[PDB]
Amino acid sequence: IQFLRTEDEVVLQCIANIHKEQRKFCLAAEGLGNRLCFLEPTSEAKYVPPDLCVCNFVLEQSLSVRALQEMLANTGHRTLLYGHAILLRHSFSGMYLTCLTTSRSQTDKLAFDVGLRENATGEACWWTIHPASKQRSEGEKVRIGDDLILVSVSSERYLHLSVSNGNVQVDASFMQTLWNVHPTCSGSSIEEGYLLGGHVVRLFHGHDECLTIPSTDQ
Amino acid sequence: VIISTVDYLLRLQESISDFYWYYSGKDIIDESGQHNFSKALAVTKQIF
Amino acid sequence: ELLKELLDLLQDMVVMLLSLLEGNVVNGTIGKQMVDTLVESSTNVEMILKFFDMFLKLKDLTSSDTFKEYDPDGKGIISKKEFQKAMEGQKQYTQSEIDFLLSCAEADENDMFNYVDFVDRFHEPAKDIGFNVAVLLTNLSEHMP
Amino acid sequence: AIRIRSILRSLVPTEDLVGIISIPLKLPSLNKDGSISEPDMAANFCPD
Amino acid sequence: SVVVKLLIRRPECFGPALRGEGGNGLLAAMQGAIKISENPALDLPSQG
Repeated sequence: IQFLRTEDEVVLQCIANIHKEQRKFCLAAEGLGNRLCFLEPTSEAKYVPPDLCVCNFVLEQSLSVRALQEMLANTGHRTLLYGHAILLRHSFSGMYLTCLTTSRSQTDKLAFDVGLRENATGEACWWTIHPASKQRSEGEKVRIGDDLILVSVSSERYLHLSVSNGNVQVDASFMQTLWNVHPTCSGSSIEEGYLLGGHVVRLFHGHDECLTIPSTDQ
Repeated sequence: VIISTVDYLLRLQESISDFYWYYSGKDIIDESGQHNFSKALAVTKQIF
Repeated sequence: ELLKELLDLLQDMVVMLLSLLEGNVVNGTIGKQMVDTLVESSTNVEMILKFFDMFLKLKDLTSSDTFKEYDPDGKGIISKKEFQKAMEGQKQYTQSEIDFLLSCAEADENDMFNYVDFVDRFHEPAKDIGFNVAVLLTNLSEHMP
Repeated sequence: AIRIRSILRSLVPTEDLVGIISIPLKLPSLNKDGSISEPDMAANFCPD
Repeated sequence: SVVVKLLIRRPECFGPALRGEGGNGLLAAMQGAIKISENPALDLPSQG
């Protein structure tokens, strides 16, 4: 289909104009050792392979704002609508995308860090989707290839790309930035036993031999 | 005109869903909520 | 009154959905889209159907001989404990359904209510609207075989 | 309320408020000739 | 809540100090305003 539903594996892509050339980046993070988010470049994929293992997120829930408030006060597949609050789960680590209260941006004093957190508790992990222009409106279904605006529920801050002397970072700021949501795997298909992209496999030669290298130590 | 009627119906449905989610966690509904609910249901009946 | 207005609005919506299926062919597009819509909201459809099914079983389970033995006087006023024991004895309701039925019944300090008014209040709208729901489901079933 | 107070705390740190409160004022003095030297209150940092 | 939401959606209402990514700060703004008040060339128009 042409609409985003829940339990769908997507990537979040943005465009930065650096040195009069547009460069595309994807939102990525690691699980262990470093919970902060970074941007993985994907424009020069022909020369350097992108690492899209850490760029995948799963759309868990797509609740309404009033429904989110009721769920937080109390405590299958549905199409994402503009004005709804979604929950993003990191596909590799199993953590959730969270607007962190800590900050490290020297340029922007009002910006916050964005990272991964183990549990989805409170408003810090929910993000509201808003249209980028007048062509869309709230209550309309989110289409594949649209430019979205993600606003933190807890801090009321846009997910924003910061450019500083060629350095590219991502933070929760008061300036907006458009994001493209490219689906990598639709959640409707649940067939197993067939080779999908991004799978980790062993290539057995016959029944006992397999493809290996002598040592991990470089 | 048919699509315009559908558009107003969709806006009214979103408003009624918001009102229900306001009243979802409460045991009773007061007189103002019942009055506004009755008005909204009358308008929805006319649109249907 | 609010429940009556909500049920009238539900009947109006089902009448509109039946008017959409007017002159629909076998394996037509509007039938496919209506089946997709009803599948997409199948939990709420099941809730509405369970509501109708409970309040349609309530009429036949309050006219049987066992319930007549539960109220030998025939005045039409029974207590909540006798109604609970009667609906447990018919072996048709589950515990959640009988708890919901006891919650929907308004008692007093004597813990007694007129079950005739209760059944007449909750059964006639069910019989009026569930027929249109059944007509819609039969139409979709026969035109999407 | 917690969200609004968190936004207001993120806007203004305590160090800025304490620094502004700690700013010294210019106040009228008595001259050696016995005159009063009042600074201009419409052009200076004020207690208000 | 409405006013705070409207103010943070348009941060240029906060002035050059609290704009972010270039804003010096509230205390720095107040000290700069004191320096402006000390200099007659900046505080007032040129004579004539």
